Amino acid sequence: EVFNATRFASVYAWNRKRISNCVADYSVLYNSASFSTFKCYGVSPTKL
Amino acid sequence: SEFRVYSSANNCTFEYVSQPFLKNLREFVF
Ligand SMILES: *[C@@H]1O[C@H](CO)[C@@H](O)[C@H](O)[C@H]1NC(C)=O
Repeated sequence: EVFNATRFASVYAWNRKRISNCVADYSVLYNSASFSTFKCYGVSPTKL
Repeated sequence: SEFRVYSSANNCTFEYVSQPFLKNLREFVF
């Protein structure tokens, strides 16, 4: 519901969506080849 | 038959769903 949206907002008024009470599987999005760049700061993307 | 008191909720942070609670005596402890 976040990555697939009909229309994205302009950068002057960015959206701030709250995600809570759920299990976040980041392997599907990380393995997905559809992203052009995936830059993580702080911790490496595979231990999340 | 209509809704009340929980109007104009600026933003809400939690929702959970369970099966329903309620000659029958009903005791609860909070
Ligand atoms: C709603 O937004 C305010 C920002 O003014 C924030 O303080 C609050 O934690 C948010 N959530 C709820 C349930 O009010």
